[PDB]
Formats: sequence, C-alpha cells, structure tokens
Amino acid sequence: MVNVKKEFVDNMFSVKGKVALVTGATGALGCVLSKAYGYAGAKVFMTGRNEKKLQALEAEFKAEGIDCAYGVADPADEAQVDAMITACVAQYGEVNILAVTHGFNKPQNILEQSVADWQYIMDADCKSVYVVCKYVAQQMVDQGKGGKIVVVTSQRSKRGMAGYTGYCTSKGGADLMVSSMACDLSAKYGINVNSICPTVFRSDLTEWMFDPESAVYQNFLKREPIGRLAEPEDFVGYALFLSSDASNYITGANCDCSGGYLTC
Amino acid sequence: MVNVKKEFVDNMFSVKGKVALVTGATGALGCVLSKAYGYAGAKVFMTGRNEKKLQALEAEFKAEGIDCAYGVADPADEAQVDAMITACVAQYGEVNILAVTHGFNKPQNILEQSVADWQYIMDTDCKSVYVVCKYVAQQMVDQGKGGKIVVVTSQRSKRGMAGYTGYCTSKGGADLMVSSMACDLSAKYGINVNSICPTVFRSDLTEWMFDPESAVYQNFLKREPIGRLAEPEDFVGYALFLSSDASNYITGANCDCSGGYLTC
Amino acid sequence: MVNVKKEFVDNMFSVKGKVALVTGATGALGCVLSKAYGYAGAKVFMTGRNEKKLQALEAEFKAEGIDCAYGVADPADEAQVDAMITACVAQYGEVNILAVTHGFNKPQNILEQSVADWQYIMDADCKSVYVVCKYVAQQMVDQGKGGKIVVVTSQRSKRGMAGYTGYCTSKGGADLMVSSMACDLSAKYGINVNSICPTVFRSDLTEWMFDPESAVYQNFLKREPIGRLAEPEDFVGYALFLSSDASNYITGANCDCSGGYLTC
Amino acid sequence: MVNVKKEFVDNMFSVKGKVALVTGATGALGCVLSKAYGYAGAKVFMTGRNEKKLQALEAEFKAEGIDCAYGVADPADEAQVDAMITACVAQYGEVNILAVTHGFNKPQNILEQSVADWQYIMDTDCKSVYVVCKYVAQQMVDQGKGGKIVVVTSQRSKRGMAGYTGYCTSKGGADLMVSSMACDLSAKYGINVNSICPTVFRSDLTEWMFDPESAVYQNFLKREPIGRLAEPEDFVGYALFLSSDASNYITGANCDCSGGYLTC
Repeated sequence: MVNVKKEFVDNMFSVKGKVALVTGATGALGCVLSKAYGYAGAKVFMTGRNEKKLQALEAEFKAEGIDCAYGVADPADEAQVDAMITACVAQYGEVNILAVTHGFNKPQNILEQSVADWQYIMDADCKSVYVVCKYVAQQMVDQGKGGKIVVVTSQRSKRGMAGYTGYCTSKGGADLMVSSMACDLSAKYGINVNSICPTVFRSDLTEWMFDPESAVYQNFLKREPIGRLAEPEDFVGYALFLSSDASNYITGANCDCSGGYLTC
Repeated sequence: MVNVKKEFVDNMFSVKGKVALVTGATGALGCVLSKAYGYAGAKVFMTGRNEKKLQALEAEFKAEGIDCAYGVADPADEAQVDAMITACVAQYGEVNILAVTHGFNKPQNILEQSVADWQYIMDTDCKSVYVVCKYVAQQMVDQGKGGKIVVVTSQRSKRGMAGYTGYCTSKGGADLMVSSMACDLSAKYGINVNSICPTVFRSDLTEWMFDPESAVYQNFLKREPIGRLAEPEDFVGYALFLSSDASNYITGANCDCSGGYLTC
Repeated sequence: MVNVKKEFVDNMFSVKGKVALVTGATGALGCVLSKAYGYAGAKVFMTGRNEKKLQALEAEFKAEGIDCAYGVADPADEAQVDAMITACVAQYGEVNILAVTHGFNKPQNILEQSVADWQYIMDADCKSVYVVCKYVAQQMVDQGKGGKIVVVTSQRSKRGMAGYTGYCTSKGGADLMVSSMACDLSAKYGINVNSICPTVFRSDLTEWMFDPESAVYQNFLKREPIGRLAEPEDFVGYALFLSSDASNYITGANCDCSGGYLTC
Repeated sequence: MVNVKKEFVDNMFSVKGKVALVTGATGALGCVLSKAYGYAGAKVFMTGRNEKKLQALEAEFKAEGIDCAYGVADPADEAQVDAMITACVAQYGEVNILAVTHGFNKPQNILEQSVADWQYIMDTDCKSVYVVCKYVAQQMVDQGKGGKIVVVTSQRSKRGMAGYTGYCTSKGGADLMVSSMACDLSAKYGINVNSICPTVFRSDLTEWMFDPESAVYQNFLKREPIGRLAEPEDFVGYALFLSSDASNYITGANCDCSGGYLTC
C-alpha cells in the first residue's frame, strides 16, 4: 500500500481547536489573519497596543461565533509580553500557534537618519520579534506538545531599498533569527519556526496612485509576475498552512509571499 | 468588517473535482502525491514509463473509490507527452493541476563523467520538465481557466554537491525555468508555477545506514534542524497547498522543503 | 608579528606569465577580458568560432607586445574543444586560467518556443560550459599545479525573466554546475572554480534607447543602485581577482557583478 | 580597438596613498587587514578599544615603513566614533576606505538567552556597524570624492545556527543594511558599500581540535569544498579588491568568502 493515510490528508490543514496567539492583531494583516484563524475553528488570542481596536475586533468576531479574546501589550516590553501570554494561558489553557504580524517603519536615508531613529525601528520591529518568540517558545516548551511559530517578515528581508537601513536590517535579521530559532527548538521540542516574506499591500500604495510624479506603484507592478499587488487575504493560506500538520516537516524556512518579486 | 470571507477560508485548500496530472507517478514521491490528490477528491491522471506499476496503482486507488486513470509516456518525448495529455483531456475534459515528480540521477565526478552521461541526466531530468510544462501550460491556456503547476526540484537546485554536475545543473536550471515560466504565464493566463525543493528521503539512505565507513546519513542528519530525514508524505501538504486557491498569489517561488538544510 | 607577508600582498593580484585560455574571445566581454589578461602580463590563448575576428584581435594585441594566439572551435563540440586545448598546450606548455565568456540567447515565451529552440539554447549556452570546463579541468589535473576557472554566467542565473526559459535554465544550471565542480576539484587538485554574474551592458540596450514605447532601459536603471549600466571593462577586475593568488580560498562562489540589481 | 586601457589594468588594484580606516584593528582579521593595507601603500588609521594593543601594532608597522596611526573608540558610541573620525581627518586629511572588522558573539540557546544578552550582541555587533558606516559615509559625502566601504559580516549572515539568535540576527541584518546603504549612497555620491561573508578561522577552533567529543571542526571541514579552514590572510585579497578601482561597478554585494560552505 502507498505510504500516505486518508485520515492524514483529510485533516492535515486543520487548526480547529488550536489556540492561535496573533501579535499586531489590529493591523492590516493581523486583523485578517486573526479572523481567518477564527473562521478555521481556532481559539484566537489577539494582542496589540490599541485596546479600543482590539475590543472592536473581539465584538465583530464573537458576533460570528468565533471564540476569541485580547490582551493589550507593547511587544518590545518583556514584562507586558509575559503578562499577556499568562492571560492567554489563563483564558485558553495553552498556546499552540503564534503569528507575529506587528512592526514599524519610517524610511529615511542613512545620512538623515539618526542612530536613535535607526534604533527605534530595531526595537519596535526586531527586538519585539525576539521578545515574543522567546516567551511563547518557553510556554510551548513548558507544555511539551510542540507548536508552530509564523513570523511575518517582508520581501525586504532579502532585498535592500533606498531609505530602508532600519527596516531591512530588522527584517534581514528576523529571517536569520527564525532559522536559528528552528536550530534551537525544532528537533528537541517539536516547535516549527518559519517566516513569510510578503510584498506590499495594494492599500499601502493607493494614496499616491493618482500622482504622475510617483514611480512607486509602477516600480512594484513591473516586478510582480503575479500581475497585481497583494491583499492581506492573499497570505492567510500560507499562514494557516505553516500553522497546521500539513507543514510538520517545514522549519527554519523564509517563505516567498512576494508574487514573484523575489524571483524576477 | 475585516476583509476576509469565511467561504474563502473554509474551501481554500480544496482540490476537490480538480484534474491533477502527476508525472513520475510510480516513483516514491509520485505515488504518494497521486494518492494524496485522490484522497483530497481530485480526479488523478498518472503518467510514467512503467505500465505494470501504473496499473497496480490504478487498481489500489480504485479499490478506495479514487477516480483515476493512467497514460504511459516518456516525459522527455514531445510526441508521447502530447498524446498523453490528449488521453487525460479525453478521460476528464481538462487539466487543472500538474505535479512534476519524475527524474533521474547518476552521480559521477566531472573527470570521470562523459559529456554523453552529463547530457543523459539533462535530457531525462531537465528537458523533460520543459516538455511537460510547455505542453500542459498550452492546454491550460487553451482551456482559459488558469491552473497550477508544481515542479518537484531538490535542495540541490540551490546547493552544489560532489558528483552532481549533472543533477545540480538540471535542478538549478529547473528552479529558474519555473521563475521564468511564472513571468511568461501567471499575469496573462492565471497559471501559477512554483517548485518545491525537498531534502532526501529516509528510504533512499537505508541501504548504507548500518555501514560505519559511510558518512552520508550522518552528513544529512547534522544538517537537518527538523531532526530527521524526510518521508514522501512530508511534502503532500506543500504540494496540495500550491495546487489550491490558498496559494493564488504565490508564483515563481522555489519552496523550501529541506527541513532546514537550506537555512543552516 | 602579524600573520601576513609583504611578498604575498605585493604580488597577490598577479597573472604575469600565466597562460589564460579565454572562450567567446571575439564577443563584447571576451575581447576585453582577453586584452586585460594580456595587459596584466598573461600569455593569452583566445578561442571562438570566427577565425577572421580572432586574427584581427591577435594582430591588435601583438602590436602592443601581448603574447597571444588563437584556436578556432565550437565550444559545444567535444572533439574541437579537445584539439583546441592541445593547440594551447603545444603553444604555451600549459593552461593556468580559464575564462568562459561564450554564450547564446534568443528570448521567446514558452508557448511559442519549440522544444528544439529551447534545446538549442541549452546546447550552445550550457552544454558548452560543461565541455570546456571538463576538458580544461582534466588538463589542469594532468599538470598537477592547480588552476583557476572563471565562468561568466549572468544575474539571470538567480532571477527569472519573461521569455528566458532557455537562458535562465542555462545560467541557473551553470551556477550550480560551478559549485558542484568546486566540490569535485578544489580540495583534491587545487582548482578553484567560480562564476561572475553580470548585469547587462549599456551597448546591448542603446539600439532601443530612443524608443519611448520601450521600458527595457529604464526597467534596468531603476534596479541599478550603482547608477548606470555596465561596460565589459567593469568586470575585468573581478575576473582577474578570481584568476590570481588573491582569491586562493575562494571556490564554488557565484560572484555578484550586478551593480546592486541582485540585492535591491 | 578593444575598449580596455592598459593604464586602467596596471593600476586597478591599487590602494596606494589612500587612507584606510580599519575598525576592530586589534582582532585576528583587523590586524591582518590593517597591515595588508599598509604593505599595499595605504595610509592606515586603526581603531579599537584596546590602546596597548593598538600601540603595539603601530610600533610594528612603523618599523616596516608603514604610515599608520590609531584612535581609541567604542564603535557603538556615536560621540567616540565622531571624535575618532575627526582625529583620522586631522592626521591624514580624509577617509577613502573603511574596513569594518569588529564584532562580538556569545552563543546561547534562545530559551537560556535573556533579552538583555540578545540586545548586548545587537548593540556590539550590529548597531556599531550602523554608527561607523553612517559617520564615515557622512565624511565621504563631505569630501565629495566618493569612497569604499567593506563590512566584514559572516557566512552566518545567510545561514542560521543553534545558539546564534543574536549573531545571526546581527549579521543577517548587516548584509541588508549594506545593500540598503548602497541604494542610499552609491549612485549619488560614488560610495560603494559591500560586505564579505567569511567562514571560520582555523585558529578559532584549535582549542577543541583534539577533543573526540567535539564535532565542530569536522562539521565545518565536511562543508568546506576548498578543503581547509580559513586564515585571516585568505580575505586580504577580497578586502583590497573591494577597496580599489578594480571593483568600481560593485556595490551592495554580500561577497562569498566561505570557501564553498555557502554553496554546498
């Protein structure tokens, strides 16, 4: 008999009954991923800094029968992250999936960007990934059931850009932090750690879309073999795949969500 | 309201009712992927050179209610591939998914490997990918409904190896052929083209596993953050993901199925 | 005392008295590299298919005191390559450096490109690299003095492009063939094998430069952090570096000559 | 006539009369690069934190007719870096080449590595690269004559490793910071910015070389197509190449100094 089971294939993409902790939950990708986990049957614990926006999401999701909760925390603040994970464990008993979607950018040329401004991006966008991953991984180790970590980086983790010495250092570094975390955790504890590297969202560029003096929209479109800019919903499939049994062998990968921008 | 639909999330990983054409169908990965597509509800058209082995698979799958058929063809032979696609279209009406799993290798140092031996690997392992992709892409264009192509390459498409001047040229080339095919087809025709880059299967190395003189098994294990060698079933999730609506934005990618070998 | 010698530093970039065999010697990069090796004091053996163009180069170089010779050969023809290397050995006693610059392209979409047209690119652009490298490496092994091989690929060895299923397969494959050849030859025989991955030459695009309907020139310029397209002379430094003692530790590398196109 | 000049070829690798500022000058690679620039005729300005070790190097180099000087500075401290560059400008009139060789590592698994310990590596190894590059680039801009920046990263900038969540984030980030700096500076100001990615030095592993319980030495040797571990002198050629006219077109590159570790 061929070495594949029907039970495996039918349920491999499931996240049903799993507890998914989503950071940057009020952001463009974070709110979409949080709802997608909910629609897929996971218990959703949303975190971010804006309580009013988290409350609005919790009300919308609960009206559709999604089991969800939220915790306010600055992801770069070690004490707040620890308390937030404790609140998730108190609510749901465990953490099975972590989706890291928070971040920050402020593009500026190196000559005009102070060391403090560069450090601000690194703390908000890079240190915060270490803090959240370290504390959630420790919780997954404590549980002894393995787990899944999905870090949203950027196609900027592999390609530089003018004005991006902060963001590219942060994302370039996070991709390697993910591969090193897989080396630290996957074999011993059954914790898969992967990143997704998306291109830009259409909605991020619509503001200057009608400006003939701007080349930004067309510079991206010339470099998108898929033929269009991304929507957050375009990455829910990859995120859920990397959060399910279907990706049990996959670890330390930096997954291409660029629509071909990285390979053309 | 958050921009993601429940109907999208519930059905995004489906391949139900789709016609999946699988090359190298009698091989270790090919038979597993063929059955996985069948268990997932796709109509499966298997192709390979060994009729007796294809007949055995068809009998096994039909006994489990899988709708499948086969066609004998040498994938490097345009005329045989063209006739094989015609037989798939006659049986099922169309081709929606293509999974390319066939191949050949015969490692040998460049000094001892004749130009004819190198060419034999290139024809069997590389030219055959161009032939199958070109003819199936043309059928998908003719249909006007888009489609999915998944080419199985190898982690050897990105890392060289002693004795692999044939296989590494073929796989390294196929990864770029996939990115270029996405540039040719995805925007205009809605045909996504991606590759998966697997590490070795545990069963491929079981022969010399007990020989202390061989370092092969341990060479790979030291370089596998996941902590074990692969089974064909470990790649069914990625292959089905890349064959479904869940990956509609993903094209021209060379997906890391190495278990961390590529990133450590 | 610091572990570096003055004699080493003063002479590390030298190719003086070395025999450099350059393929595609009559082409834009080939003629420039051949003359640069000559100006740097190497004995230059030029090869290509056009005898009149090789004779013109030999006359120009000899008028400037360069020790050079030529041999006519189709680089994909195993018998002609063997005879050409024999003629170089008869003239100069040995081969120390090989620079592979020949090639062919004919861009065409996969749907319109016949299997025979794809194969034509592969034979002219990829098989020919295997033939030349195998025979020159065998000669270097026979000599027992090590050697240097520099293969000119393209930035297309790492990035796909519409119409390039032939060229990208050939260059993508050649980069991996180089890494595998380093695995086969460098430790045992002291033969370093590396590739250089250039961007396009300014002169290749000047024809359609005044056509407003063409985006080619600007598509490249937007993606060149260096701020201009390349001239063949821009790659002589990297080629000579990879042909000298200064790069003795460097092997199996695919060197970025893209002017930042690969990293932005 | 072939488009290459003899005067260009004869002098392209020269750093004679150029002012080379070397950070981490007392380290294994820093002292070797500092002396190599000196032997090549550059004016050498060495910086580091250990005054006694800088004084010993200055005395050794002056005894061999090298024009050199030193300045004590912590490279992560903007005020000290600014004062150090002022002292280099006062001594030599300008800065033409910058070689960044300093760094820090303390491997530790993520579960046992505090956020403060991770931050310590990031400040010492990553923030310090931003500080030095920003201040030296500003000095090169002020001069208006262009310049060369060579950042020494590691093969760890592209491959993760157990215990390296700090170092891999720092090096992975620095490679992207270099590509982004090239986008910010090369076209407008003629400042090329590149990195070199070395493998480990033989001397770094000699301690546990005789311990059968340690796999480290053999783990690297199995992955070195060149056939041996590196010496600092093995990277002087690449560093001087990237500091000379021979590499004028090369910018934003992350150069492979791994001996094939990256490509096998």
